[PDB]
Amino acid sequence: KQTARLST
Amino acid sequence: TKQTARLST
Amino acid sequence: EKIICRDVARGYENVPIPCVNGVDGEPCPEDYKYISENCETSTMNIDRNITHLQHCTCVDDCSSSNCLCGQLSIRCWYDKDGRLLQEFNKIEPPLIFECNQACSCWRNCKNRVVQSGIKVRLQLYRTAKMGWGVRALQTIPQGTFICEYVGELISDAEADVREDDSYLFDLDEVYCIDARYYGNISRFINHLCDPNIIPVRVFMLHQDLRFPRIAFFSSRDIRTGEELGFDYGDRFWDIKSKYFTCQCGSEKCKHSAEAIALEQSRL
Amino acid sequence: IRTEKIICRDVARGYENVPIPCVNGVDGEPCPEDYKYISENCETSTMNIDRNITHLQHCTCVDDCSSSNCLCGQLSIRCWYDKDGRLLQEFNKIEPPLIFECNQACSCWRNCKNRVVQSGIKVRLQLYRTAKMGWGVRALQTIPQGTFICEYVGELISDAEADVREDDSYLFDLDNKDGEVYCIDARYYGNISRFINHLCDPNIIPVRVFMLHQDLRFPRIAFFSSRDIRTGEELGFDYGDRFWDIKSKYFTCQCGSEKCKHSAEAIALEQSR
Ligand SMILES: C[S@@+](CC[C@H](N)C(=O)[O-])C[C@H]1O[C@@H](n2cnc3c(N)ncnc32)[C@H](O)[C@@H]1O
Ligand SMILES: C[S@@+](CC[C@H](N)C(=O)[O-])C[C@H]1O[C@@H](n2cnc3c(N)ncnc32)[C@H](O)[C@@H]1O
Ligand SMILES: [Zn+2]
Ligand SMILES: [Zn+2]
Ligand SMILES: [Zn+2]
Ligand SMILES: [Zn+2]
Ligand SMILES: [Zn+2]
Ligand SMILES: [Zn+2]
Ligand SMILES: [Zn+2]
Ligand SMILES: [Zn+2]
Repeated sequence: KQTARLST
Repeated sequence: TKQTARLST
Repeated sequence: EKIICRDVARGYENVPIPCVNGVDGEPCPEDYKYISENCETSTMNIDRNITHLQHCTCVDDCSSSNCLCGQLSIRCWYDKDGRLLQEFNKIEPPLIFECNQACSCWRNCKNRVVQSGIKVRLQLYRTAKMGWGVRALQTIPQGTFICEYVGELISDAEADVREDDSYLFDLDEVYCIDARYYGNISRFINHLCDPNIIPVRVFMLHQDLRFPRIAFFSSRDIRTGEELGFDYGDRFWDIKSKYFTCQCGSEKCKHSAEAIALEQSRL
Repeated sequence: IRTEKIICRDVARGYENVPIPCVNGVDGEPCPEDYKYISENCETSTMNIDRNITHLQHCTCVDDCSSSNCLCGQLSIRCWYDKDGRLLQEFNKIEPPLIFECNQACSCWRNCKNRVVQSGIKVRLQLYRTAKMGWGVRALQTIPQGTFICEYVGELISDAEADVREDDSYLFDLDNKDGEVYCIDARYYGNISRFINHLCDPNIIPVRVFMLHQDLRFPRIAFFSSRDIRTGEELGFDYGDRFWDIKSKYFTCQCGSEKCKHSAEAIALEQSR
């Protein structure tokens, strides 16, 4: 993706 | 008027 | 004679609401689902966009006349104790806009009465002539918030085909609350031709004008044990009087079999 | 010696069950105010979350929902909360299951055993100024393993909207798959969780939970302690590689653990091979 994502 | 009874403010 | 349910709300309200019956053999009513907030059974898309909320910038307790949210009803109608002002219009109440999650103020500001829920002690009880009713178990000063008329949100078109029309409350293309299958303690409040509460339209977490929430406030001081009741209005009795007449027993009764018969002799 | 100052009595402005104060004993930074504190997720466009009460799976318990017959417990194989509201020691902390709490369609009471997240924050937390990681959140008490801490609350947005957000420091993906997936952005609107730092040695874990609705697009993200937490300890979770793969070009991990995977030193070593 183009942006950083927190995720499980 | 309407077919059913309605309470109102 | 017997306390038969400790809490008809099954812990969903701030306080328990007991049921008693000292009149007859009728068991605790359970042909409905108790809900403490309105429910949906179709696609309604209540406008919950936080950017569509009008909101205040108060850094106090929202007790000043500069509060935007009070101004949306000319002024805030709540006194310092959370009760409607004496001058409140009880015949044609205004629409109340309480503070909300977009406002700068704290959750205990002075413009948050209905959203804070039930505080008075109420009881579901068996009446002599009007089925189940609701009464006060304490003294309740004038202007005090009692409870909200909670139920299923439906369209006018749906409300027109509902087979049981004893629990429909018009919001205002009007929408309606039907408390027949889903409702709270309010669905048990009877009509009185000498009423002691009044319904008021209120906005809290959303301001979708199709969906005011219906709040009851006392219209006078209420004594312990008194039955609560409001004037259902002629949108109710115009239809229902063909099927039953009022049993409230008041000398002011406008909807008894007698009053109706006396009027028919407008002749 | 700079003193520790209380700079907000409650960042939640009375919206949580408990106050959440802010202090700073490190620098002159005032209470953060470049966001809107909200205690429940918000929408800024139409999400059409399925709120039809008749769509809820619900239980027929006339119990406190502690039996193996609670349908809501069965939707996660079993109810994972003990009598005190804590995850069972056997909880899968690696790949957590989806938790279905009881709701307004269940026959049970509001205080049944399957309502932990919906009851809100009970532990005492503090927003405080860290040495190297901006603001962080710490415990003001001991917290046993398995305890609900707080929810990741913010603005619900689509995957496509998340992709063009200028600030990407507060985006939480609700689903790791392709297609019609959503994200919580806590940049503009958020709760205390927006201040929780990444730790390579984490002490809390996110868990997907369903309460008032069961629209699978929109799980709510609940943080539970993954071990016993000591008073004063900073709270932290593993943000994951979908964060650090993008962010590591802008900054590196300052968590300071021997297990750190994302420090400049770790990254250079891995580059080296
Ligand atoms: C909203 S419900 C109130 C609760 C109802 N008494 C019960 O036992 O469920 C409205 C219905 O209650 C009864 N009712 C309420 N007020 C009445 C009155 N003043 N006279 C006669 N019946 C009344 C009528 O059956 C009416 O259709
Ligand atoms: C969700 S925020 C946490 C609150 C943040 N510290 C603050 O002051 O607003 C995430 C951001 O905090 C900083 N951060 C969090 N964990 C970090 C870490 N382990 N090392 C370095 N910076 C970190 C980064 O700026 C990151 O983009
Ligand atoms: Zn205000
Ligand atoms: Zn206010
Ligand atoms: Zn306001
Ligand atoms: Zn009457
Ligand atoms: Zn159950
Ligand atoms: Zn259940
Ligand atoms: Zn339950
Ligand atoms: Zn690290």
